[PDB]
Amino acid sequence: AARRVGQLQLVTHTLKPIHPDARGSNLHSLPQAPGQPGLAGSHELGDRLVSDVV
DNA sequence: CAGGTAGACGCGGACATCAAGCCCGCCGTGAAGGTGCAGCTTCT
Repeated sequence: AARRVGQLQLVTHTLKPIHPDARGSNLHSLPQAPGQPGLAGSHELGDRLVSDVV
């Protein structure tokens, strides 16, 4: 199991929905809060979220 | 080559009730997955 690798424990970056045969980069970095009033995303100002793993 | 002016077209009252609306059987399947390693193969 320690020999078996592949995990990354993502938060907001899964390259695999975009044409799954694609060996790209996946990130675990939730973005900064937008300073502009109005729009919002990323599920980031409350109600803590689970972490994907690819 | 022409063909009218005027004025007005009613009120009332009512428009049904009864009873029931089926049963049977079934509903396609085939193809739409990636990653990692062991071993083979081909070439030098």
